[PDB]
Amino acid sequence: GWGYGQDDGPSHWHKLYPIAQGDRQSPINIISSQAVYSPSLQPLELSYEACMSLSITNNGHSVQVDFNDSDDRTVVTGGPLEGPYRLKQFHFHWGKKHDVGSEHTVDGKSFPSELHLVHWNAKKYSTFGEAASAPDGLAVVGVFLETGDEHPSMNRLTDALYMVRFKGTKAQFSCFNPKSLLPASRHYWTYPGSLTTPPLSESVTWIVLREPISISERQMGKFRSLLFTSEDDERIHMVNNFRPPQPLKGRVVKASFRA
Ligand SMILES: NS(=O)(=O)c1ccc(OP(=O)(O)c2ccccc2)cc1
Ligand SMILES: [Zn+2]
Repeated sequence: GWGYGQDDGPSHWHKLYPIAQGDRQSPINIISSQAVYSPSLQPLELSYEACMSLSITNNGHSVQVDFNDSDDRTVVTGGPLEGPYRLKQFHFHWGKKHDVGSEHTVDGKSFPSELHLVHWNAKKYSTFGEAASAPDGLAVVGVFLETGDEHPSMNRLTDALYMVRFKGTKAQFSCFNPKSLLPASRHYWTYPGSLTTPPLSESVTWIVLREPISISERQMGKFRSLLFTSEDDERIHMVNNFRPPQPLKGRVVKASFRA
């Protein structure tokens, strides 16, 4: 019952999921001058192995790469987190045109796309779904994408999109190391927030990396060639699959660096 169309888009989600109007909703506009430098935070480490990826799937709302999460070999730790969170999946949000598509914004600025690497507290909860209901359940690392030079590692993923263009299709996607989609800086902003798609549960520690990665226009275009629709429907391109900034409601944004 939800999507990114004119009738079922983010402005209407609250009609189905009242938490849409809650006190810790994501994404947000990060006002860099208002972020609080927090030097006691631990260094953020993304400890990712090369061959933990399973498949790539067009689920109707994004393209998502799922991971074997049955041990603690692909984890985020440090920064604001009290212990390791295992990577379950990553996916993207992007725009129709070149200058929108990210969910978080910085000082009002959007990026063409935003990557989400989605991690759960498996040491505490027995399932991703269970963790996704609890305030300390999830840790999502957000990476902005800008267009510029072609990203070599990205080719593997953008070349894979043809076969998952229609909603509900998937392909095997082995030995894709998500470390290859990270910037050379580990500086970040962190705040307590929510899933940015229903059920919009306020269960996420957001870690938005300060530095964007760059992919080419051709690469960005491959994402725009995905469809929201299945093989036998009128084609509707999967674009503008992002939720806009939500009210801060007096939450504190911390930063690992001085702006
Ligand atoms: N876009 S975001 O904030 O990174 C996000 C949103 C929803 C998520 O959960 P989800 O994959 O929709 C799910 C929920 C409950 C049970 C199974 C799966 C994960 C990340
Ligand atoms: Zn997301």
